[PDB]
Amino acid sequence: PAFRTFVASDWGLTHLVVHEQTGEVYVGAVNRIYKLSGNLTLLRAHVTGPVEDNEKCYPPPSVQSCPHGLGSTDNVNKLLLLDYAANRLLACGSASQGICQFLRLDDLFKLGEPHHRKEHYLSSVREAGSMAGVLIAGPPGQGQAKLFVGTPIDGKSEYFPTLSSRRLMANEEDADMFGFVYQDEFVSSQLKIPSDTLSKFPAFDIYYVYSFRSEQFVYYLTLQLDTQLAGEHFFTSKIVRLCVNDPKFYSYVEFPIGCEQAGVEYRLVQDAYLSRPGQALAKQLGLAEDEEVLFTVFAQGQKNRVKPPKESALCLFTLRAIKEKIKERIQSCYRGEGKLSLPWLLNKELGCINSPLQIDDDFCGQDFNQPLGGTVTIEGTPLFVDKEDGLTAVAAYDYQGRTVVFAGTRSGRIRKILVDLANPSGRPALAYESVVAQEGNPILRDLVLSPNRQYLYAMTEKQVTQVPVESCVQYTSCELCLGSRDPHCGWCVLHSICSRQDACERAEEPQRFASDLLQCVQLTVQPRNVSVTMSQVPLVLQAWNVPDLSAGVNCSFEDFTETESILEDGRIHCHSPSAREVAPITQGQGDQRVVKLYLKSKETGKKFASVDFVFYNCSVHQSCLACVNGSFPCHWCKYRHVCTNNAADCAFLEGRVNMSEDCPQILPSTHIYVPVGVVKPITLAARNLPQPQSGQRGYECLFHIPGSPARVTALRFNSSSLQCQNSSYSYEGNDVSDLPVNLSVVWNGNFVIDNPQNIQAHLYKCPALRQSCGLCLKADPRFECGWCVAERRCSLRHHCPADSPASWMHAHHGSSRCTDPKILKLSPETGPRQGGTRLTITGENLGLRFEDVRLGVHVGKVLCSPVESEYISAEQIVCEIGDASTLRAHDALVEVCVRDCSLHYRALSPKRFTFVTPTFYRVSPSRGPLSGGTWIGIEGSHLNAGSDVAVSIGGRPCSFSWRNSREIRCLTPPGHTPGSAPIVININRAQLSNPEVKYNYTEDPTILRIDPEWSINSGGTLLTVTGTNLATVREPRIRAKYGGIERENSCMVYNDTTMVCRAPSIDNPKRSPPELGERPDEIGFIMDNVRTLLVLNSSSFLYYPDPVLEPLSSPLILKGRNLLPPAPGNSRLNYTVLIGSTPCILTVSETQLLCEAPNKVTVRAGGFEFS
Ligand SMILES: *[C@@H]1O[C@H](CO)[C@@H](O[C@@H]2O[C@H](CO)[C@@H](O[C@@H]3O[C@H](CO[C@H]4O[C@H](CO[C@H]5O[C@H](CO)[C@@H](O)[C@H](O)[C@@H]5O)[C@@H](O)[C@H](O[C@H]5O[C@H](CO)[C@@H](O)[C@H](O)[C@@H]5O)[C@@H]4O)[C@@H](O)[C@H](O[C@H]4O[C@H](CO)[C@@H](O)[C@H](O)[C@@H]4O)[C@@H]3O)[C@H](O)[C@H]2NC(C)=O)[C@H](O)[C@H]1NC(C)=O
Ligand SMILES: *[C@H]1O[C@H](CO)[C@@H](O[C@@H]2O[C@H](CO)[C@@H](O[C@@H]3O[C@H](CO[C@H]4O[C@H](CO[C@H]5O[C@H](CO)[C@@H](O)[C@H](O)[C@@H]5O)[C@@H](O)[C@H](O[C@H]5O[C@H](CO)[C@@H](O)[C@H](O)[C@@H]5O)[C@@H]4O)[C@@H](O)[C@H](O[C@H]4O[C@H](CO)[C@@H](O)[C@H](O)[C@@H]4O)[C@@H]3O)[C@H](O)[C@H]2NC(C)=O)[C@H](O)[C@H]1NC(C)=O
Ligand SMILES: *[C@@H]1O[C@H](CO)[C@@H](O[C@@H]2O[C@H](CO)[C@@H](O[C@@H]3O[C@H](CO[C@H]4O[C@H](CO)[C@@H](O)[C@H](O[C@H]5O[C@H](CO)[C@@H](O)[C@H](O)[C@@H]5O)[C@@H]4O)[C@@H](O)[C@H](O)[C@@H]3O)[C@H](O)[C@H]2NC(C)=O)[C@H](O)[C@H]1NC(C)=O
Ligand SMILES: *[C@@H]1O[C@H](CO)[C@@H](O[C@@H]2O[C@H](CO)[C@@H](O[C@@H]3O[C@H](CO[C@H]4O[C@H](CO)[C@@H](O)[C@H](O[C@H]5O[C@H](CO)[C@@H](O)[C@H](O)[C@@H]5O)[C@@H]4O)[C@@H](O)[C@H](O)[C@@H]3O)[C@H](O)[C@H]2NC(C)=O)[C@H](O)[C@H]1NC(C)=O
Ligand SMILES: *[C@@H]1O[C@H](CO)[C@@H](O[C@@H]2O[C@H](CO)[C@@H](O[C@@H]3O[C@H](CO)[C@@H](O)[C@H](O[C@H]4O[C@H](CO)[C@@H](O)[C@H](O)[C@@H]4O)[C@@H]3O)[C@H](O)[C@H]2NC(C)=O)[C@H](O)[C@H]1NC(C)=O
Ligand SMILES: *[C@@H]1O[C@H](CO)[C@@H](O[C@@H]2O[C@H](CO)[C@@H](O[C@@H]3O[C@H](CO)[C@@H](O)[C@H](O[C@H]4O[C@H](CO)[C@@H](O)[C@H](O)[C@@H]4O)[C@@H]3O)[C@H](O)[C@H]2NC(C)=O)[C@H](O)[C@H]1NC(C)=O
Ligand SMILES: *[C@@H]1O[C@H](CO)[C@@H](O[C@@H]2O[C@H](CO)[C@@H](O[C@@H]3O[C@H](CO)[C@@H](O)[C@H](O)[C@@H]3O)[C@H](O)[C@H]2NC(C)=O)[C@H](O)[C@H]1NC(C)=O
Ligand SMILES: *[C@@H]1O[C@H](CO)[C@@H](O[C@@H]2O[C@H](CO)[C@@H](O[C@@H]3O[C@H](CO)[C@@H](O)[C@H](O)[C@@H]3O)[C@H](O)[C@H]2NC(C)=O)[C@H](O)[C@H]1NC(C)=O
Ligand SMILES: *[C@@H]1O[C@H](CO)[C@@H](O)[C@H](O)[C@H]1NC(C)=O
Ligand SMILES: *[C@@H]1O[C@H](CO)[C@@H](O)[C@H](O)[C@H]1NC(C)=O
Repeated sequence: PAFRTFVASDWGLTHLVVHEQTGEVYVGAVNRIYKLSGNLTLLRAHVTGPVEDNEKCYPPPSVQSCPHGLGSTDNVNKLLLLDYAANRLLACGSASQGICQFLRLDDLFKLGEPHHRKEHYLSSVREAGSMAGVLIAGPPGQGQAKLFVGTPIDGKSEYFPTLSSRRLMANEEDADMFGFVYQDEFVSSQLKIPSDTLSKFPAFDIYYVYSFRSEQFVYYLTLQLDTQLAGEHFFTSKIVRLCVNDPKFYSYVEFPIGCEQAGVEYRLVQDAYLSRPGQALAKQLGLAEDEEVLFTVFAQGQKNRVKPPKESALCLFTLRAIKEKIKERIQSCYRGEGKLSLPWLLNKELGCINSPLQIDDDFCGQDFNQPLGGTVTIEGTPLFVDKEDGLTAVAAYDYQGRTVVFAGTRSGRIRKILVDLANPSGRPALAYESVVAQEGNPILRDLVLSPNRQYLYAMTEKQVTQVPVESCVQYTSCELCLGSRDPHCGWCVLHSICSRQDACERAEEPQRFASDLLQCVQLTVQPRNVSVTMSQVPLVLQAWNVPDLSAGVNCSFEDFTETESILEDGRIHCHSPSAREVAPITQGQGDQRVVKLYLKSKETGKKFASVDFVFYNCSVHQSCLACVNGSFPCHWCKYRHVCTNNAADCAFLEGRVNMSEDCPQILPSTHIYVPVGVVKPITLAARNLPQPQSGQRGYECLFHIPGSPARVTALRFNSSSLQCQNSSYSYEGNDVSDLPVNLSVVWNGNFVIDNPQNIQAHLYKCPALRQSCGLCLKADPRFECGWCVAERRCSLRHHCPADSPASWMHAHHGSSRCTDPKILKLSPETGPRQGGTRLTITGENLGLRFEDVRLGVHVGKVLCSPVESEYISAEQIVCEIGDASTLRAHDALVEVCVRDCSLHYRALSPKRFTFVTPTFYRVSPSRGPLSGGTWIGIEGSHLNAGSDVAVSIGGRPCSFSWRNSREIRCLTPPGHTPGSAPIVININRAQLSNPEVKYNYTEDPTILRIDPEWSINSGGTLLTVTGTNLATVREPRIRAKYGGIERENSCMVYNDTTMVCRAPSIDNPKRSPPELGERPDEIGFIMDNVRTLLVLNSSSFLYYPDPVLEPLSSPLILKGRNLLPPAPGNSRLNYTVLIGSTPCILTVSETQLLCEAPNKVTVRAGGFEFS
């Protein structure tokens, strides 16, 4: 669907209203007033606009000449009011001291526009919507039509009244128009701004936002100025009221109004809307039918009425409660208590006069205690609060009891709120949000429901938009329909659509319309699963929450088929489709097809209720396991080797598989070891192996070796054992010793028996991976592969000659010492004398158990204890060295004795392990910031010793980087308190100290001033920076974030207070700085871990754009644009014009360069060059 819309072709719009009979929509705008159809087609356009005029002029140029210069100005529609009684439209403008227009209702024919007298002028004010009011009428001949109207004044106190009661004559040409209801030389039916109050508070003014007639009164929601809150302007939002039948204007009342949400103040009205609550909200808010209610919108605080805050709150007032606050306040002043308290009106405070009276809601004011104010600000019940997108407008309405609220947003969005405080729920909940002018055109206060209350016309600055109160048809499913909750929506069961009660035919009948999710259609089928091979199966259907279907029903499995059904009890009986029909579906989807079986109602002819219905196909299973041990009833035929639903389709009786444990499958034995190039048989076990039948061949073993696949015929001995015949196997590579290979056991050529455990054959070669005795006896005892002394290589007994009865050696259980251990290399080459070092020895022909190498390892004399977990048998020993303090030697060779220190079974390291004692004497900054992050350079001797290193400053750990013989470099942690700190370095079990070498933590540096407060796009200019403790950071640098890019540049520290910095380049091909200048997203300095200096909140640093230069005894003159920027202070570019290498003395001007020449020319300024 699309939202019906009227676009504002040229100008902004201001007001909208709907005619209660026709549904015609009238639209006030700047310079225009439109009549529109219900669907927002243009019907008629009135020009009201651009008028030659001037605001300063009293009576406008028409009546008297004005000395002030006139110009073509825009006429803003300030107000718009439907006068149904006199078949017309009051269309009050501005820009003529506020003269009012009368347009005829059905064609916009100007009936009248009075502007001779002073009353025909309303206000100079050129602001839209700061005005409001109501039209009230009696029958012709009686007390005639009146207009109550508030407007701002702009300080023109003596020209215009802010609030007035004015006359509406039947003749638009009649001069009496907009004259006051009762005028006297003492009191007139108007209320003026006192001159004394404008002298005191310069630009006090009353802005009227909303207005409505209620019972017998007239209310206004207003904004005023600081008068007990010269200074600055802060506003107070108030309610005003009058009796309709009070020509004297004595009934005037004025209470401050707002509401609070968790200690946050909302005191600025943006809009309101008087309404009903309907049965729902009325009851639990405690009201009678015709009792009224006022929805409102407030912004946070009391700041900036011209441009309010995003923070906004929708509150609520019951009029009975405001009526009680006013009655309570009047029955209080008629007790003589306190003053009237109305700052702007009465400057000197007159007192409350006591008197005996029957104070009623019918009270219309009296002569003494006069116009009066309000002390107790009236608090409202909060409903919904937007924090990211400010509310702008509101409306509400009664729907079948439930109270729907409409809320415009600054974004151009409308919210559809059920108010549920009086309703069961925890608090009033948003139901739905909708889009009007998505780009961010705000919605305006004038937001009216249609007469039929089917739509809601939503006005923006630039477009009117017909938003339906209901569009439930976007909801596809009963479950989503009633899930949205926006109360207009119900599921019209038999039409399978989502819409309102009045739109669902026959909804009034039983179960035909669903309103709570529990009413949703629930369906079940008895035979949920039906086989492809079956046909016309009887199915029973149970359905609940469904109307009387005695109209008739069909079953449609999808848009493929449709079978007739008959009704009995609370059940529906229909048949499955034919095999001829079923397969057209299942073809392609294989294993199974889940299909949504619907019910098609005869009355509607639309599918409404559904179920998961399964069409299973046994035949497509191509193995016993899939067939039986699947999820379905399927039978496997051992002999035909096919899966099917029918027992009889099997070969014969004794070949039917119904149980998964009875399947043809290969069972595992202890691993199948196969040496390459050796004639071997491979016996297998299995279960229920078939006797090959008529015209059927015997068994084979197929080996899936990528290099060569071997086909070897086999013999089936019984239902439980196989054997491939004497053969040898190979693969071409010599790359991997142990290759596991997929084998498939076949019979009758292509029938592959099932392999559940996926049993493999391991093809092993005698080592192409092991040229060391220790490596062979290390590998599987299964391979049978062993080490053969004489050859100096390793192969089976098979492949090695027995010249001695013990010439071929195999690790019996691992009780096999391996001759000639050798050490290749060992890590840490150095270590501390104290020990604790983890020595990492890597050899080739070591022992095969740990408990033999344990006790074997020694470093010269020093006993070394080996580690279990970190020991990799006969390749690697990890060993922990003991205390070597007592050793005389400085360095010693490493020794391993395999089990016994026998003369052939000992290894000695090729180069020797060195003992030292590392020392340190200097640190290369000795100072650094408390936050830390300083690159420290500890100098000493033997610093690269051992395994682990840990540096601790104040007990807190340093982040390590790299190690050297002479240097340790690490990054400092944050210090607890500033000053001297101990440096503790521990290498393994050695903990070395020096109290003469300390580290001094320094108070965090500060940045005060950058001097020039600017630079160009490519940067590179000098910046004279000032602050504190700047010598405590060795390498500080400037940081700047422009757009999505972050960039850095260098600094040179001079004093503890002074620093020269080279400005960061922000060169971005996406954004260029404007001629005016631009602040970066972030600007700061990188100083170790002091992170508060990375981002500068107070900084006003600006970036200007990068010079334009024109090419080809008298002096040189070089012309061009952008030579000098509009920069603060003196600060300008240090230009240098050079010739081959010689610089000149030049005076720089804004368009020209005055170099001096004696007769290849290069101009330089920072990092800029041009020829
Ligand atoms: C439920 O699902 C089943 C199974 O998924 C399915 O039945 C299939 O129906 C379609 C028809 O649309 C068949 O597909 C066509 O096959 C045409 C030729 O079929 C020959 O080859 C068959 C395949 O042999 C394979 O499977 C066996 C066992 O697993 C395996 O050992 C082999 O190595 C091999 O991989 C073979 O089964 C078939 O023999 C059947 O028919 C005879 C006579 O009725 C019967 O006695 C046998 O018992 C057996 O059922 C036959 O020899 C072929 O023309 C065609 O291929 C063309 O089109 C495609 C697509 O456009 C191209 O890609 C291709 O290049 C060709 O141009 C097509 O593939 C399929 O064979 C059936 N499946 C089986 C197992 O028979 C049904 O949809 C469902 N059942 C019902 C009742 O609805
Ligand atoms: C640690 O060292 C740092 C830096 O190394 C040092 O900071 C400077 O200290 C020197 C003195 O040692 C000061 O220089 C003196 O300035 C006297 C006149 O000041 C005027 O001129 C200043 C320099 O102009 C240069 O820089 C500008 C801007 O970069 C540039 O446009 C020019 O082309 C020119 O190269 C100028 O900055 C200064 O403006 C300051 O004051 C204003 C207003 O109060 C303020 O708003 C600014 O923020 C700015 O600070 C002003 O216009 C000058 O008389 C004096 O010359 C005497 O001394 C020399 C050498 O000893 C003698 O030969 C000679 O006979 C004179 O007696 C000298 O040139 C300079 O002011 C300091 N800089 C700053 C930024 O304050 C710190 O003092 C040292 N810190 C500590 C703690 O010891
Ligand atoms: C395929 O569709 C079928 C629709 O028929 C689904 O079958 C139903 O499956 C559920 C469980 O998945 C069963 O519910 C259970 O009922 C148990 C009691 O079972 C007895 O009572 C059954 C009805 O009164 C009766 O059918 C059943 O007899 C069965 O077993 C006999 C012996 O093996 C056999 O000879 C008969 O032919 C028959 O199959 C028992 O006497 C109860 O203990 C459980 O707690 C559970 O509630 C339904 O009973 C099944 N319906 C039928 C008609 O058998 C099936 O789920 C679908 N398959 C898949 C994979 O989804
Ligand atoms: C570890 O580092 C800190 C910080 O860098 C070292 O303290 C600094 O020592 C240097 C020496 O180079 C001082 O500079 C000298 O200051 C002498 C006079 O000091 C007074 O005047 C200072 C500047 O006007 C003033 O800050 C300081 O007051 C400080 O101490 C007060 C009492 O403890 C304290 O309440 C204040 O807040 C303030 O921190 C002195 O009154 C002067 O004779 C020299 O001419 C030279 O300028 C710095 O002032 C010291 N800076 C700081 C921040 O304390 C400390 O010595 C280092 N530790 C070791 C063991 O070396
Ligand atoms: C101005 O606004 C009016 C309404 O404010 C509007 O005119 C209406 O149009 C609707 C359809 O948008 C019409 O309603 C129809 O009523 C007849 C019965 O007389 C039905 O047959 C119609 O049903 C059809 O449409 C259904 C929904 O699309 C289909 O499901 C169905 O199959 C039918 O095809 C439909 O309910 C109606 O005629 C008028 N309203 C009135 C009161 O006459 C119009 O959009 C706007 N016109 C202009 C000129 O701007
Ligand atoms: C509920 O179910 C009933 C029964 O299951 C079902 O009745 C079906 O009605 C249609 C008519 O709408 C029958 O189809 C006809 O059969 C003749 C042969 O006897 C065909 O020649 C016709 O097919 C032509 O028209 C089709 C549609 O335009 C074309 O697709 C086709 O090319 C032909 O030109 C004719 O339609 C059908 O036989 C029965 N079904 C069965 C199983 O007999 C009905 O749809 C449902 N009832 C209601 C009230 O909706
Ligand atoms: C099905 O047939 C299989 C294979 O033909 C039979 O497995 C065989 O079981 C016999 C025991 O009778 C094993 O014989 C043994 O051999 C060793 C020789 O090293 C000998 O020392 C023992 O005295 C014993 O005779 C034989 O290894 C094994 N066959 C193969 C090929 O490994 C099985 O008995 C039959 N199963 C049923 C249920 O009938
Ligand atoms: C040797 O056999 C193994 C195991 O049988 C093969 O590896 C894997 O084979 C399985 C089949 O069981 C594949 O699994 C598949 O996974 C998908 C997941 O989407 C599933 O939909 C299928 O039903 C199936 O189970 C798996 O892809 C495959 N592994 C790899 C990495 O491809 C292996 O292919 C055989 N070796 C050689 C050399 O052929
Ligand atoms: C077969 O079913 C068994 C028992 O339910 C289960 O343990 C196993 O996962 C299934 N195996 C296969 C291969 O489907
Ligand atoms: C081949 O297998 C047969 C039967 O298992 C056996 O008698 C013979 O020893 C095997 N021959 C060789 C060379 O391995």
